Amino acid sequence: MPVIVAILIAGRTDEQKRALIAALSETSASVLDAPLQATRVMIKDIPNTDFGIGGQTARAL
Amino acid sequence: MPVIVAILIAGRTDEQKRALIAALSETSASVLDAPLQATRVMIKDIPNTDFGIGGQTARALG
Amino acid sequence: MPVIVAILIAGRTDEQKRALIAALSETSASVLDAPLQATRVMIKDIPNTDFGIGGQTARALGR
Amino acid sequence: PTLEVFLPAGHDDARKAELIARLTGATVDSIGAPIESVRVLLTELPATHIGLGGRSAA
Amino acid sequence: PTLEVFLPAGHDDARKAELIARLTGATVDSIGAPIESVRVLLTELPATHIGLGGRSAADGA
Amino acid sequence: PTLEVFLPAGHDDARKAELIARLTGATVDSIGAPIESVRVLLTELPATHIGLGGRSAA
Repeated sequence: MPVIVAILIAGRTDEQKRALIAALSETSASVLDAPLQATRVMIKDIPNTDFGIGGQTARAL
Repeated sequence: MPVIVAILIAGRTDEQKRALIAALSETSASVLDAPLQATRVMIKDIPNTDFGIGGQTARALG
Repeated sequence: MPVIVAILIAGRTDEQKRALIAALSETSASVLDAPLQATRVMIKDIPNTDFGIGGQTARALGR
Repeated sequence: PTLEVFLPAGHDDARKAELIARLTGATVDSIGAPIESVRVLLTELPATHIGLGGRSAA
Repeated sequence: PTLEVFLPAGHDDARKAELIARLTGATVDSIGAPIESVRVLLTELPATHIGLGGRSAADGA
Repeated sequence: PTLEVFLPAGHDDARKAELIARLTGATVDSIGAPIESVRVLLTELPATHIGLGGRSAA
């Protein structure tokens, strides 16, 4: 622990995803005083047609 | 890997919950050939007021 | 299907939760041409100390 | 409010936009949340990833 | 009961069908759930979406 | 971004506020999302609900 599920609108680079995995894991370990090795991050991409805010899709913006 | 979130209606006993963690882990490890020691199970208990079956809450008994 | 997880800041009444569960199930069934009896809705109540928007807790933002 | 909706693949973009609009409306009407706080995440699954009663939807 | 199962990609349909079947049974036998009430939702993740101890599975964590 | 953080129960409110702020900063630092779009949901779990390698945390 912790296990972090991170849901992102599709389109980020593989490099951005790797950076996000590194940063969320090290930050969780640092704040919680917990071992880094046990952390888990799982990224889910979601298309802009599949994400809504205020009833409008991210594609509609 | 793998990571399993098990969403349950509140009410199962601690021993049912331990049995579930065990049974779900061994199964995933066996099917996927995944190492047992890496499999994560996380139980989220849901009160009957928060669980909908067919549009009716579990407390309404539908 | 569908299965809907609804994350809500804690504090809603039981009647409000029934209304939400009914409304989301009936809306999902009609739009997706699925049987109503197969729908599932799971509400996750999250305290205002455990939810953040832009790095600030819901409590700090006045709920 | 954040809704994660697990649904099968096969719906076109217009149908997903209707579902997001109508689930958002259903949320505002039923609990009074301001519309701008309602977020809908559609999680589309292939039929091979959907288990109902121990059987795969495929 | 509803199970979201996060898996790395690379497992075939037949393996996924066995997982859905065998997780459903392990749930019926563990907590006494009526079998038509067990939902299993499989989320397949690419290696670039999986972090173990702050490292991406794509880098071979 | 919507981050769901599963963590053992029992952290005090101060630690939770620090975690929420710091994970939000980490997300902005990594992917540059508009910070107001970063939502963090802490999901606290009792030790009897945490399975690691087939064994409960309890």
